[PDB]
Amino acid sequence: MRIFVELTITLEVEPSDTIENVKAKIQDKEGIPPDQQRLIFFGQQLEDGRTLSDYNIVKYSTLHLILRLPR
Amino acid sequence: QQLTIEVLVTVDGVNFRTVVLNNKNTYRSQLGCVFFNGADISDTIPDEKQNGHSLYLADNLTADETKALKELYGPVDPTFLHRFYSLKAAVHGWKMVVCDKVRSLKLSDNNCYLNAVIMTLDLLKDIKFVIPALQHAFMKHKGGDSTDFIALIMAYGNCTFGAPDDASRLLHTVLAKAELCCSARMVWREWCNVCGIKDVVLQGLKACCYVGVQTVEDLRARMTYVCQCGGERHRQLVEHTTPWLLLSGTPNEKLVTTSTAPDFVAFNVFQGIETAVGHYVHARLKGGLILKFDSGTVSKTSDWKCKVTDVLFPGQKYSS
Ligand SMILES: [Cl-]
Ligand SMILES: [Cl-]
Ligand SMILES: [Cl-]
Ligand SMILES: [Cl-]
Ligand SMILES: [Zn+2]
Repeated sequence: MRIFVELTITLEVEPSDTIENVKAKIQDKEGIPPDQQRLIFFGQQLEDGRTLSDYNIVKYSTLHLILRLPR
Repeated sequence: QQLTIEVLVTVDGVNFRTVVLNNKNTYRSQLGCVFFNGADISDTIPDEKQNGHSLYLADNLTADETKALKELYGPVDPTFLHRFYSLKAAVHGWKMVVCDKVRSLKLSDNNCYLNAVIMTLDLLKDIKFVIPALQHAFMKHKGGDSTDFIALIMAYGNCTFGAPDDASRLLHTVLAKAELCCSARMVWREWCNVCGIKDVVLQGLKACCYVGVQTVEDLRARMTYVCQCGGERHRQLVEHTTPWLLLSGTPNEKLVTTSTAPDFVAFNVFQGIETAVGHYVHARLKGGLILKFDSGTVSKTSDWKCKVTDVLFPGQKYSS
C-alpha cells in the first residue's frame, strides 16, 4: 500500500503499521524527529499508539504534516 | 538488621500491598522508585517514622499492579508513572486563578500553552474522558484542584517541565482520549468520477473537531485528493449537527474585531515567532469585546491583529 505525506512525499506502508511506525519512516526520509511530527488525516490528529487501520487509512490516502511548536 | 518497617505500596490509591523493608538499604534498592507525600524518597533510607504509611510506586511493579496501572491510565509507556509523579510535584508550585468564575493558569516555566489548552477544555460541554485517571483528574480540576489534570496531560502529551510546547498539539492529544456525552454528526460527501459517490459519517467527538481549517466557510469548502483507484477524488461537508465546533490550524494572522460580531465564541492566539519561543494567549468573546486571558492577567479590546491557532464555534446546524 502506498500513501502520501504533505511538498509531497510518498511512502510504501502496510495497514497494520502504527503512526509511530509511519513517523519513523518519515524521519529516515525527511529527517524530522518523530516527537516534532504532527500527522493529520481528515482533520484528525493521529496518535502514535493507534495503527493506520484505526483511522481507516486506505490506499493513496494523504497525511498532512505539521511541526510541533516551537519549530 | 536494626529496624523493620512495613509500608503499603499503590499505583492507583485504591489497591495496596505491604512491603517489609530494612534500614540498611535505600528505598530504590529494596523496593524501587517510590513517592511519599509528593516527594521522591527513593534514594533515602527507610525510617521507622514512615512505618505504616502509603507509598506511590513508579517502577518494579508486580503483575497485578501493571493490570491496575493499565485499568487506570491505559497502555502507557515505561516512563509514564515516573514522569507523572515528577510533574505532579513540580506543578504544585503553579497557581490556578479564578477571575469571575473562569479559571486561568498563572504564567510559570513557560506554561502558557497549558493555559490555552485548559481554558479551551473548560468551554467544551458534554465531554468526558474514557481513561479513568484523566476523568478523575478532570473532575478534580473542575472542582478546584487542577494539579492532577495539568500533570496528567503533560505526561500523556510527553511535555517537559519548564520547556515551551504546542498548545494545539496537546489540545488534540488530550481530546483523543475523550468522548462526547451528546449527539453530534458530520457527513462528508465523497465522490470520484470512476468509482462513484459514497458518504462517510463521523459521530460523537470526532464530528466536533477538525485540524486544518480555522473558519466554518473553509470547512464546508470542497476538498480534492486522490482516490483509491488512483484518480481524482472530491469531498465536501453536506450535513453537520454538533454542540460546538473546534477548528485548529497553524498560527495565522487575522484581524479579530467586534465590528461585524463574529460567530465564534473563543479562540487561541500564538504570539511571537514560530521558530523561536512564543507566548500563547486564550481569548473569549463576552458581551461585545474580546477577553484576552493572558496567563492570569485579563485584558479587553474591540479589535486585535493576532496569529490565531484554534477557534471554537457554537453548535452547528447545516445540511445540503
Ligand atoms: Cl504515554
Ligand atoms: Cl470556565
Ligand atoms: Cl495548580
Ligand atoms: Cl459520478
Ligand atoms: Zn475512484
